Amino acid sequence: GALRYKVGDFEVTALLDGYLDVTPEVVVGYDEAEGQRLRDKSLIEGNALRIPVNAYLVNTGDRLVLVDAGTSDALGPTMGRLPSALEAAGVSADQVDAILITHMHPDHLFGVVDGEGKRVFANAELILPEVDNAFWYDDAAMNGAPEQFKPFFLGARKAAEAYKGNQTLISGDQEVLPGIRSMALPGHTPGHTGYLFDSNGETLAIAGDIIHMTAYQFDRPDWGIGFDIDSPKAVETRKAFLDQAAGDKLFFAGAHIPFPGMGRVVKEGDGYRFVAANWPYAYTGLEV
Amino acid sequence: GALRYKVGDFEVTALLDGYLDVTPEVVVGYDEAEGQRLRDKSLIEGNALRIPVNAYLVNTGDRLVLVDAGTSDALGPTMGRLPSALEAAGVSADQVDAILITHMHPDHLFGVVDGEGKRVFANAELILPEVDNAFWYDDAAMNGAPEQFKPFFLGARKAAEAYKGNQTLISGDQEVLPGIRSMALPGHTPGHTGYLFDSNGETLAIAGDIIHMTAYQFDRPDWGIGFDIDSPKAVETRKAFLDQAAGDKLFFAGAHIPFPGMGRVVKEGDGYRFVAANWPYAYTGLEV
Ligand SMILES: [Zn+2]
Ligand SMILES: [Zn+2]
Ligand SMILES: [Zn+2]
Ligand SMILES: [Zn+2]
Repeated sequence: GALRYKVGDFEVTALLDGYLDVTPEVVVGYDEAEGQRLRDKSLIEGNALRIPVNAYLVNTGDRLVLVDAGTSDALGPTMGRLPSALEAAGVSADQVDAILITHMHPDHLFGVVDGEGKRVFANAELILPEVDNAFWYDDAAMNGAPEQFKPFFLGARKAAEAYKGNQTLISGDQEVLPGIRSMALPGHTPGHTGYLFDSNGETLAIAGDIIHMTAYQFDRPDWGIGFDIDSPKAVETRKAFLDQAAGDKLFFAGAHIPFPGMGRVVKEGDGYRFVAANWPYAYTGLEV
Repeated sequence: GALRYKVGDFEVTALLDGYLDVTPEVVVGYDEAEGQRLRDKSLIEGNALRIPVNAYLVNTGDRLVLVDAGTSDALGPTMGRLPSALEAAGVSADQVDAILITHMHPDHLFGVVDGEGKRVFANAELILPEVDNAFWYDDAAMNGAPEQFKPFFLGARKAAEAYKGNQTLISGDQEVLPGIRSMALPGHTPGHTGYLFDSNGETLAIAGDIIHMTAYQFDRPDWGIGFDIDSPKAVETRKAFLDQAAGDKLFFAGAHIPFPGMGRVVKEGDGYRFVAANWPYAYTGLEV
């Protein structure tokens, strides 16, 4: 679960932290006739979709930066593969210089701490969108939260705090590191943020949880998922993101797009068709 | 360039030998207005398509069988990756017991011998389709071939002769090993052959060069490629194959389908749409 691409002078390695299965009862706006038509289009039997959890290592030439860090053990044994995906890519955890968090959900942030609350990445700066940090640290929010979801707030704080004195809070429109700009993508969480990478005239947008179920939400970008804090907002941000991406032919990556999670969209009627990136033939089998 | 799937009790590993680039002049039946439409559909700029060269390792339980063997060094440094893909899959060349050849073209057969013309797979039986063997050994066919193509005949013969005494010729509808049957797929070469894997009510058809350019030939299965020895017969075989594959939702693999080259088709009009296999998340990620 490690695949390496070139973006100008940057190397981007897709990393598979694992997978989870979701059924229609988490889908906002779901209808069964339409759900079945969409599953039949992808030759999917039954109503479970298997969704990857992806993170991306970017070697900018002078820093090694992770976008998201998977789950650790928080959601069971089907996740937390990120540390061994890193080994596959020839990288140890102690070489990571910075971790850019799209949002502070379990499957993006919890992989930054181990079982003891020890840092997985000893030498990394933890970079958090400050709008998301504020939410997860708000008690009004945490106490108004369905009891089964309170562990998310608590777990998010514990993960962030293992990086006390090595955190940078960022806004949704700022240069973060050379050739990395944040991009506000609010809705899924309040401070959900994508990261735009640019090197030598080439671009990759790492767009976090802009989409969860690619079997449904390219065709029906109006469908949400119950884990969206603000589902109508998330819908507006996805439609805006995909409209832009389609018109610019922007290469993007998504945490829950079938691994490696990278490609482009064509606009089609009132939805989109994803065109997956080709396998990196030359990079792996020539260039280096 | 090694990905592992399960078909019943068989483990099937896709192996990437490398890639090559093709432009419209090799396409039989090509039309520029349609070519550009199909390239726009896949967001391809320019008119070059990069196609993989795939081979497949099948562990049957007690035996390691390759379907095809890549190119070696015979078409330049963009191919010949197979020995290193095998290494990445934790297998060395001396462990391979049998090589089932779909057809004796360079990108399938010549990977069985190194630059000095000695066996790459010291312990393997070379299994050749009898009908294709007959064609490549035909002096009349070799002598009536364009000058640039005569070395394909001579190189086929040398690669086969490296395995003299450890060769088995097979017919186009026979059992090769338990759960593995040959199936004639004539046209691309006279004895071009696919292999059908059947284990515990799961099937995989490894269909060789049934298709070359997936950006065109699923939409336009009536288009051929100049390397088809009889392009009309190749078209007929391809249409019959894809027609059956679509009606039974057969999982199949192709040597030139974007790596890992495995998936299914749905019929749309008198063309087809390819649905690529999911990444093998569970098999390679939930381990004992
Ligand atoms: Zn999320
Ligand atoms: Zn997520
Ligand atoms: Zn061929
Ligand atoms: Zn071929």
